[PDB]
Amino acid sequence: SAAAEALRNSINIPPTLYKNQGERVNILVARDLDFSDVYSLESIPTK
Amino acid sequence: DRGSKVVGFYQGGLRQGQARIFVQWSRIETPSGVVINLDSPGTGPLGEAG
Amino acid sequence: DRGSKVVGFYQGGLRQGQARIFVQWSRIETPSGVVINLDSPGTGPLGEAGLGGWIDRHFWERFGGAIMISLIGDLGDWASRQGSSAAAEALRNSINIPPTLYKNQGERVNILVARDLDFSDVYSLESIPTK
Amino acid sequence: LGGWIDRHFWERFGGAIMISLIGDLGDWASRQGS
Amino acid sequence: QTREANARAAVEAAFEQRVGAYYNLKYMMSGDKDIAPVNAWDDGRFTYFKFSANADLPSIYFVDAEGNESLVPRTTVGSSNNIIAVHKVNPKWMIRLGNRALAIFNEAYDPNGVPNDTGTASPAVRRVNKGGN
Amino acid sequence: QTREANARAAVEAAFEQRVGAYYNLKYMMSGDKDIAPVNAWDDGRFTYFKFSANADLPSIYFVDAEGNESLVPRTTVGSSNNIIAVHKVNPKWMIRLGNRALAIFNEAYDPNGVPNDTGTASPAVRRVNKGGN
Amino acid sequence: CASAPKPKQPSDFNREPVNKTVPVEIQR
Amino acid sequence: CASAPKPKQPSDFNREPVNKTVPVEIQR
Amino acid sequence: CASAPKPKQPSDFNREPVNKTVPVEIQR
Repeated sequence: SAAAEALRNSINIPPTLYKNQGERVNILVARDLDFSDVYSLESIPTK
Repeated sequence: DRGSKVVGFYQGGLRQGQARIFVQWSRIETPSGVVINLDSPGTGPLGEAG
Repeated sequence: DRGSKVVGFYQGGLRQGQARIFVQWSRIETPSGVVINLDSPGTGPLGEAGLGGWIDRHFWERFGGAIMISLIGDLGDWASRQGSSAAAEALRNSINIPPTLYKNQGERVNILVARDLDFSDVYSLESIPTK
Repeated sequence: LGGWIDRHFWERFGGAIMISLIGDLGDWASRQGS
Repeated sequence: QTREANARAAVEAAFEQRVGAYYNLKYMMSGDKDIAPVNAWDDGRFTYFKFSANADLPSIYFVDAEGNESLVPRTTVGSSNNIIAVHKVNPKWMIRLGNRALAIFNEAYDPNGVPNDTGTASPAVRRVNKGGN
Repeated sequence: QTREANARAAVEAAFEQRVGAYYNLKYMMSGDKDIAPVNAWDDGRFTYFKFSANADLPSIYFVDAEGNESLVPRTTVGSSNNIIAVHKVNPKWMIRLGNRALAIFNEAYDPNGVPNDTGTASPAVRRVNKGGN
Repeated sequence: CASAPKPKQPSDFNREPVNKTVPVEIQR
Repeated sequence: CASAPKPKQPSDFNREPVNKTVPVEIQR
Repeated sequence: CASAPKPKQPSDFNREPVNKTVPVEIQR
């Protein structure tokens, strides 16, 4: 059958996702992030 | 900081029945020059995977 | 302590007939900085294995191609007869779509501890002097 | 241990039942052309 | 080493000392009285259910504001293991053994409770951060 | 080794100072009041929800102008870990625990707030770039 | 069309005090 | 035809102050 | 038939100055 042939040859077309710009997302931190080499803390003298 | 730029990537496309793509964020860059390699999953606003 | 952040993960997705996903909780961090690797099964509020929520079985994605193919074929036959298989291929190709589980934020879950957790190196007890 | 058993009757048979019924209904409509 | 053994002795003494606790006894039950405790009370931190010697020890569940039951951690105390301490104070509980069920009600529920500033089950003992780091 | 210990001591002193701060207390709630905090405030930098000793600590979510909830980072503070401090000042908040929900409203929202010129949670501690480079 | 049953719910009619005498662990 | 349910939306009728008292953390 | 939706277009009714006050970074 021609119709069954066309379906068999074009039925598996994976979908496409569209996400607009400017939308809010998260990042779930997967590992411990160590910031000990690039910052240090100091007290600000009063006045 | 705020305004730090995160860079990530996706690949592989979707399958039938899937409505979310897996995004891996790779590196963030603080506005003062601090780069850290966070290879973390990118989720939705409420933690949905992908 | 209360408010300790437990972090876990799932993978593999559901199969047909399943309504719960296996979640493994991997590590817990106490508000005071104590960190212990508990590799435990995640359960529901009464200890039933897996996290379960609302299931999307994708009925239309699985069956609508076959249904529409049959309806188009039948309507075409009606029109052609009024002058005076593709459906099986669509079903074969789109029938095996695994379900998707949705679980809302803020729901209660349990962690059933699978191994003995030892806290002898991070805590000690001292008596509080009276008065 | 034993308890209550969900045999998943609909998840197992509803696809076949529904496909058969829709095929039969389409056939009936196509017969009703005249 | 000497101060450690002294600390342990003092800690045991303070755990046993048991001063300054208030007790709620306004607990009521309805259901299958065959699986019922002989006594229920709480000290503000834990809830205790005493069962007699000839009674099977049941399973006890946390009932929330909407009716849903959930697990609560459990300790079995008393000289003859006749007391079940659940680690929570709650207005409603559910006792289940087989196909029998019993509802326990806290008729004097205190939403505030008493804060746990020490890290232990007693105000006279403190949990301190040994691990340093 | 010595000047670093001095700097550490000064930094802890400055964090524990917590001076010259202004507190907003105009918070309202509406919903499932059984999971409500006993107190909620903010100091222009973080928002604090204080819960009683017997209350389960719920999940707290960030609500935007359209009503969509989103995760907000959290830290649990207080002597008895009774205070949930979220790292944002917002007009509306969402509290969830199981199938209960409570909405917290900030009735004195300041769209400006206090700028974070120092890189820490305190105006008396400066975050400096050790890494140089 | 069929879902798993629920456990027995206790009747809410015969509500009575648990404590008919004060426990002795309270030292009374 | 069906989508995943939202979580419970709280009712906006019983709106009341959170703070019946002043926290001691404010030093008040 | 169906195409990807566009992001929300802002209204053009409530047009007003951004700068109610001169920024301080202008040193003014």
